[PDB]
Amino acid sequence: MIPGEYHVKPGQIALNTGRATCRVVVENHGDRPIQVGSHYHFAEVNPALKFDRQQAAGYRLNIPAGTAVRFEPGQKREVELVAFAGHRAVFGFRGEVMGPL
Amino acid sequence: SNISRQAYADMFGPTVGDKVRLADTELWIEVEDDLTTYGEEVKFGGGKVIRDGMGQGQMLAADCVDLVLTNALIVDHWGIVKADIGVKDGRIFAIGKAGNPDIQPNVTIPIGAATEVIAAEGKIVTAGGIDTHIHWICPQQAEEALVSGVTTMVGGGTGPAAGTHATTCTPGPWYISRMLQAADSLPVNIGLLGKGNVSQPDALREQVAAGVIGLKIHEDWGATPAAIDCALTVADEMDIQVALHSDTLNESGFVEDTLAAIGGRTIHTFHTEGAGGGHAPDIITACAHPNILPSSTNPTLPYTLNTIDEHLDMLMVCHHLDPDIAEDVAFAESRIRRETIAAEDVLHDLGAFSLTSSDSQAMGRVGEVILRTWQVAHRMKVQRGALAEETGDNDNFRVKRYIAKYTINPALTHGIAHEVGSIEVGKLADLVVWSPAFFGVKPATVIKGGMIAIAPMGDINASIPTPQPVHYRPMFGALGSARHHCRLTFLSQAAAANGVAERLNLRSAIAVVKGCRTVQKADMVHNSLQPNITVDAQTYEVRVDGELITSEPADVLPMAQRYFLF
Amino acid sequence: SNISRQAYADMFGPTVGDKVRLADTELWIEVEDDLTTYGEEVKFGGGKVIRDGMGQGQMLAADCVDLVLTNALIVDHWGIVKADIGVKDGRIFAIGKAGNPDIQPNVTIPIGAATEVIAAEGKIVTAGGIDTHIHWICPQQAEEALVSGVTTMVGGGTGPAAGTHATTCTPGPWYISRMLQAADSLPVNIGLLGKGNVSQPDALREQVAAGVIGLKIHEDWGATPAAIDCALTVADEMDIQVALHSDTLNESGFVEDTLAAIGGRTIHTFHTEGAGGGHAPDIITACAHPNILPSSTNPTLPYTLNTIDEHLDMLMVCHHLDPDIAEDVAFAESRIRRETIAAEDVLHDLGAFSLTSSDSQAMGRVGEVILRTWQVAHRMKVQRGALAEETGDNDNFRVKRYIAKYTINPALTHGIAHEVGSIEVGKLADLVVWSPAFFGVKPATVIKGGMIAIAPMGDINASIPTPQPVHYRPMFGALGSARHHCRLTFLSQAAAANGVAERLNLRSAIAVVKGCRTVQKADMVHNSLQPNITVDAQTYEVRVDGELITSEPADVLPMAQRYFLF
Amino acid sequence: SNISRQAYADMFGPTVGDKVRLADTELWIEVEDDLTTYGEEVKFGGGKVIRDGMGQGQMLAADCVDLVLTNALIVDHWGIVKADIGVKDGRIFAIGKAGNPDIQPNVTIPIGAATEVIAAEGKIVTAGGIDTHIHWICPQQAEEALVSGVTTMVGGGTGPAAGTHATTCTPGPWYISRMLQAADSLPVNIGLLGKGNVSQPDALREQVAAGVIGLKIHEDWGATPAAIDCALTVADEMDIQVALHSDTLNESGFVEDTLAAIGGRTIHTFHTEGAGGGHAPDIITACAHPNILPSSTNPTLPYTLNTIDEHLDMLMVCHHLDPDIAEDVAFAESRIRRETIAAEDVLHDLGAFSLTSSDSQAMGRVGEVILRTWQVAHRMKVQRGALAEETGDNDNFRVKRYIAKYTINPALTHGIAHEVGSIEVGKLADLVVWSPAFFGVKPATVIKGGMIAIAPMGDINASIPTPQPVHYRPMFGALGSARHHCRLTFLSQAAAANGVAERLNLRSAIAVVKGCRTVQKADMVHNSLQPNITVDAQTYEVRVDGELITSEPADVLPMAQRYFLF
Amino acid sequence: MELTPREKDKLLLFTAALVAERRLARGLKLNYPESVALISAFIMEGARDGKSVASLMEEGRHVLTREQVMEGVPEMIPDIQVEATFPDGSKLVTVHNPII
Amino acid sequence: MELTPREKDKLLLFTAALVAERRLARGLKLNYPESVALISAFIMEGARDGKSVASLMEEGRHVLTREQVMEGVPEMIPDIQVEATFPDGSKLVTVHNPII
Ligand code: NI
Ligand code: NI
Ligand code: NI
Ligand code: NI
Ligand code: NI
Ligand code: NI
Repeated sequence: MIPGEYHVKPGQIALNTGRATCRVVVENHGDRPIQVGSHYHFAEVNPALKFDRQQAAGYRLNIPAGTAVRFEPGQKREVELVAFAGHRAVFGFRGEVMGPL
Repeated sequence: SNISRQAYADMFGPTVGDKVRLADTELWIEVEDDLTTYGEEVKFGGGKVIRDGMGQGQMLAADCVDLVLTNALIVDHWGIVKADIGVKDGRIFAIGKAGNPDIQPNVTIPIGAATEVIAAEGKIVTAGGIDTHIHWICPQQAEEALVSGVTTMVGGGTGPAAGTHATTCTPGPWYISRMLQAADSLPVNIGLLGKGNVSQPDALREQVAAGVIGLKIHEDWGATPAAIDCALTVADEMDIQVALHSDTLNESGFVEDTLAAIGGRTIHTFHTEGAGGGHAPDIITACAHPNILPSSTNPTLPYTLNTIDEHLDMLMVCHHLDPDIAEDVAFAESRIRRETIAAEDVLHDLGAFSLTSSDSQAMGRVGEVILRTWQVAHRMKVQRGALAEETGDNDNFRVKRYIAKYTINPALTHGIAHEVGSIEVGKLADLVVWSPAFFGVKPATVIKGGMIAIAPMGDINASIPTPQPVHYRPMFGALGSARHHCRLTFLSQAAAANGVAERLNLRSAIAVVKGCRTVQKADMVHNSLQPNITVDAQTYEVRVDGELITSEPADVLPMAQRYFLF
Repeated sequence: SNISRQAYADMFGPTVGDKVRLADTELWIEVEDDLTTYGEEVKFGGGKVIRDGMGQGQMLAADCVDLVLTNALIVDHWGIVKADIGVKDGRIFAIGKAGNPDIQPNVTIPIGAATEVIAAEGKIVTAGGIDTHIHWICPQQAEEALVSGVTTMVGGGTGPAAGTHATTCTPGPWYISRMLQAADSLPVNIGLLGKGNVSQPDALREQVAAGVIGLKIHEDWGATPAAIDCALTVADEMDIQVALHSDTLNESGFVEDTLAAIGGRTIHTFHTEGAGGGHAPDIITACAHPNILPSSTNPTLPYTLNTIDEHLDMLMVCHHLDPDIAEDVAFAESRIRRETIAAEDVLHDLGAFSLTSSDSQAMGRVGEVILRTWQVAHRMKVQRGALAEETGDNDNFRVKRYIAKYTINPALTHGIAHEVGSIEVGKLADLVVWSPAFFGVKPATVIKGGMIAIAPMGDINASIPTPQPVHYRPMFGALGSARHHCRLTFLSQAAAANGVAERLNLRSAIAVVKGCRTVQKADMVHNSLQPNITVDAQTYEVRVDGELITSEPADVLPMAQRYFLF
Repeated sequence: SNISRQAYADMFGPTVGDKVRLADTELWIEVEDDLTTYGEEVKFGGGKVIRDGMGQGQMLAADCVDLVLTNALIVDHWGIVKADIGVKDGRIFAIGKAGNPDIQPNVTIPIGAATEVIAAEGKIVTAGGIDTHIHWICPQQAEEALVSGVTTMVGGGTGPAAGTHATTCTPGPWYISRMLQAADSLPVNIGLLGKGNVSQPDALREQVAAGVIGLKIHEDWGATPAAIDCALTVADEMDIQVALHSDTLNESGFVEDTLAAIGGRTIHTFHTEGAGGGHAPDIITACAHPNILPSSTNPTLPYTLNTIDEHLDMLMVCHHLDPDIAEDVAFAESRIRRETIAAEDVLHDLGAFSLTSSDSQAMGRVGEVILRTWQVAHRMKVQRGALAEETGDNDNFRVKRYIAKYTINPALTHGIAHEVGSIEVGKLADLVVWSPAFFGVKPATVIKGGMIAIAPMGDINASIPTPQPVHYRPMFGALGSARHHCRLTFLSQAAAANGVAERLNLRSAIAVVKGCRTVQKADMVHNSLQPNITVDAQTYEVRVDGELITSEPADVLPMAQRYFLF
Repeated sequence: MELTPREKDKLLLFTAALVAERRLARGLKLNYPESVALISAFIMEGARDGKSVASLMEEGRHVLTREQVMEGVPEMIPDIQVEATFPDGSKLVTVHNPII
Repeated sequence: MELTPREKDKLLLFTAALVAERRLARGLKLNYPESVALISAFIMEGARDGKSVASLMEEGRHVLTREQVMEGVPEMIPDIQVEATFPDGSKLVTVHNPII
């Protein structure tokens, strides 16, 4: 007996189902580490990250909500992105969009 | 993108089909539904979801909630569901999916710059409890009840005076006025009960016009058929509730004479089992009637090995009887009966008794209404197995039946369910957050009208709020003018109409009771049974349809020695 | 129908001719009269008298009392009597026989639906004490005094500042205004004293108009003949009292020069024995004069084996004297004298000293005014036997003489006896209930203006209010707006006329002082003696009509180690 | 007439040229000047100076001060001087020479009948501290800060909710209104910060109009260039301050991208060293800029042997990282750096960091702002010797540089220096009295707006206020309506103009913030250095003009085990 | 620990009993509050051990005798009452005439 | 003594540990608040002795074992945190999984 214990049903949960996805190769050209959250507008990340920004427009990382991907200096990796939903309106970040799309 | 169910439960709390043990009991709840969109859960913290342009939007304050409880596991009479909860203007705004409609799908709870966050992943959220049998013996009872998860207290008294030690009565306009003024200082919603024992209706109307929301008829002030009839006549005129502690002595008549005096009118029978008071030995038969809303007080819940021993020597001090006189021992064996105490637990499990309450410091424990309710549910699961209404391999229905006893059913009985008693849209945001290991025992956060009122808090000078000693301390929702905005004083319709709040310069928000006369046993959520119950005058055996109703006393209970320092 | 006197006393408390020991002292009181009709006593509880149609009537709230104290044994300056006490609208309504005129004879206190009950059978009830020598060093003194049975505190100060540590002075309009505002938060009635030491009358009139009810002349601010004359001239104009701590140093003159400056005008001499301050060595001779109202402060009461030792090292820390310098040792032997300390006890027994008081945290103990008053009465009974005024085999007269010292006499001295100071019809219901075993030490209930303000209270979560730990906790009469309705702030006539209460937004009930200038030694209840007293300048021996007045120091006292944890 | 300097210092406190050790540190202050006339010092007590016609005059209340602090040794940014201090109408009236102009020369502080006295001979008097990094996690933080010598608290929060545990944000009009109402109950001056993280300016203007005096930009709500630009644009319009906790993750850009987004506008950078949050590893370079007002939070002050060990396991619990995952260990070595923690101490000594603050219960200790400031000054004196600005054989300049960090500099940064922050004429009389042996650790008296608010106080029932146990207890300046008169709630200009105080029925005195946008690094008293600072991206070494800036960790500190029970 | 008000209140009772235990060990005759605290604390520890309410109602009468207390102390204590968490939850123990 | 609120608060923790120490001495299996108080008080005394934070983070895992506590108590305590005045001022000690 463990007080408040869970009995979790075994298996897996599929995340962000039925949404458009794409893969991009990213390289950190900076000299300091960069970490990006699950819901950040990927096209507006730190300019030291080099990738096809046009392909990333309107996308975020396809990872569990509240997790992150870390890029050490000089590190290169392929990430999977998922399209934003709702109104598909982007406000904030580096102020590059500030409206629909 | 996929995540294992074990890793998911650790990050966001359980989802559909996962089960959780309630504290150290044998009760298991199963998540029935989950209102999220997997992958779109909101989480707050460094590098998390709730951030500008992400899980937090650009809306003005009017268009977003003031507070979001993220990833809560709700346990209420209507369901056991995983959802975000939104609070706006001190009230429950929505149960659903929180976030930013600009980038997220299916958002029903908008989060903006004006939104505060409570992280409820891995926690259980319930409505605040409602105790309707308070003796106002001392003001310290309010903090004790609040720490236990009770946010509304209905009762009567003037302090540690003989009348209040025995009865839930605030006698007369002067004391009613003073207690309504004192109520502004306490961090719980309050309604008062007047002294119902009089055979002149104008002496009752005066008390209701002064502000009481009900009248207590207590045998210590003479629970005679004339006084009962008088109080019910006034209650029918003024839409207030009557609470009854009947004639144990059978001085004026037997239980059938009291029931005839009631004449089918709505009434709340306190401590219906009878140890707390009432026609000996058969007041328990009142639960068969459609107009009776029956409650238990808590020392008899559940039946244990030490129950009688404490009760036989409790009555001997309360009434100063002494074991030397034979007629006082015959009186001791008159209110205290193993047979009705053991039957009461089963009648709760079947839904024949509808409410639980304390009887605070007057044969009852103010901080134990919730804890004892769950100990009865545990002992009934162990002895009786699954309820007939139970679906699945879980105790969801038994849990819904028992939570209703200290939340929605006391609210319906006292005409305050339009304001409190459940997690439903438009109701006051009185919410309790529990870690599953401490469910029903020691809450993580107590919210009063949208502000945290009390919580466990560690060393004030520490670098974080978690270092020892951790003990319950009042928060901003319990302070001065913020407290006034976050609590309610309930008044009768007559008192509200007559400007009692303005005359007494009451500072708190005011609410009015209504619907006290139309509520019946069939309206008691999950607890509407009207059994064909009898009590043998000689042996005291309780039977339902000729079948003996009994239970075994516990030697050890959960929610006890594992948790408390003394 | 007959009952034995022993069984009667156990059920209803003692009656005419029965005697009761006060705590663990050698003082015995005898019940002088009983206002009941035997067989018609009111008793509350299960199956008892106070019930609908029986001991409780059908009257509306306007026609019955709000609170009845049943079967009380009253001890007050006017008698030691058994009676019921009725309270209505926060004031004493009647001393008499309670019940229902419909079925009972000789009822003068009607009990109805609007009446609360306090069971006083077997208890002693007294008025609340009045301490007139408070230094407002900290607000915690109010709860300490209230727990001891003191319900009115008159004094001065601004907190723990040098001026207040030494003197009962609230200096100037700004601090007077702030302290009147702070007074709303304290559960005792309060009146403030201003700084009386100035030779320009307008600087005094300003303070009285701001709200003080008196002026303290203290030697630490210069107790010169010009300042004394100035303060008394203003007091005569504005009907306020002057309290005096005279020139110990004899810098401006000797005791006869101070008495000439007073010029027969009414004045309250604080700590008249002189250890607390005053012309060395003969300030005690002031009690011979008709215009002087003399009080004692409490560390010299009664004279004990440890009195000097604590006092000789008390003065050495208070004034930072040090035992190495001979001129400071000559100053130590100047305020501290075995001869005047021993004489003071006898002068209290003879009625030459009229009041007792604390001198709170400034050579006095705030929670010990009452306890030390009774210890002096006990030590005087033991040493001197019966008083000349004593009738019967009891100490009733000595008890009436001593209770007056901390109840009615301070009230008359400060012009507040129209509101408080005794159990008399129309006065504020500030009452203290005592079990005889704890009389003068630890009260059972303290009532402020008709509401219980503080009481011993057991475990909040317990099934009854009696389980351990039992300790004093504030009740509803001490909370917020109910506290404001149940306490008084006393103002001068000038301040009340000028709208000080409205300007400062004072929330409590207001009362005005009057009759400060016309009170004289002959008005001191049971304590009006003007002895022909002399003090030898060399030996310090006190003589009355040439006879040496002395007493022996106690090695052990009652009301001490049997009762206190430390 | 002559007196030895040793006897003079014992009677009146030190004078010109005498030195005093601060607590158990190696810091010595030297009295620079003394405003008295030798022989004319005012002293209060039995037979002393402040008496009618002597040191006390005949003036009316309008012509004398309400309170005099006699013979104080003032330590403030402008000097270390011996003087009397006069307080009138809750404000500082004069620093000078007190007494009676009728008989004494050079009197600038008149003492009359309306004057109270605080004896400050042998004590150090300072302004009350100002902590600008408060997380309103619980109300108990106010008493803890007040006891430590902090009288103004600026911060944000709603109680123990996830948002407040992480950030100093009071989100939205509803919570801002409730917290302003709760602020009336606390005995400190308060200003609130709103949630600054939004890219729509109207969502910020709404919060400022509701009453906040600043906006916090925190990375946990997304510290992006768009949100920073938005908050600064609104701050420039509404004359409020912005506080920044920058993007540690470098998610949106590096430190140079954040600095470009700021665009030379005024901003307060919290925990500029970076352990408390900010661009890893180089947020510390922000102190080079003229528009940046940089503060430290306190767990990194000073650098000690246990600093890292507590910090490495502090971040692991705060963000739930765990030492098993390599990417979380790389994140742990990202905010926690020996190199920047050691450099921060030196940058304080050089005046490159201008303020100290707590970060209360959110990587900071609310009762330790003052104590840790002095421990850094001590460790810097020990390691670095005398400052280049130092004159004489004393540490006067280092003391002035460090006291400014928690008094005047936070006041200038937050636009409240017209009301508080220093001992200057016209400012609110928030003063702290210290015995030199307990300087910076345990104050003797804390004065709020002219009334003592909290102080150590001995046994309430004792004959004097000094007997054990002595512990801090609230005084009259912390009670009800007197508290309201003695504290300030700061509002924005927009909120004051819109009648927020009248709408919310705020009871305390109100003050308005101004001058938030025009303050720059050059305005920071004694702490205006803009060093040419660099941080090596690989090794984290801090250099100023290519020279390594480092310090050694302490194994033992003063103001620690000699003073505290735990 | 998440101490509730009632748990903190019982710490006060435990501390008062420590004062009494030390004085009884010195050979002093105990006074009224010392005697109440000592007997009450004994009962709370008996509940923690898992003794029954009926056993403690009897055992509580044998903690102190008339020879170990001051004159009049037995008559000042007609009963002692205390609640504690037994294995089966909170219960009230009433000890009648505890000092004989 | 001039006790601050934080010093008085730590007296409560010390007293709760005295309750637990006496029960452990009787041979009882400790519950949740008793276990937290006992381990926390040990850490405060280690700080007073002048032990390092790193030493106490390890030593705190050896005060109580799974056999000395009630069923489920180790799982109810994933960590214990307490601050105390070390020779170098206040520091936080976090003990991970203290009961094994
Ligand atoms: Ni009842
Ligand atoms: Ni009841
Ligand atoms: Ni005096
Ligand atoms: Ni005095
Ligand atoms: Ni931060
Ligand atoms: Ni912070």
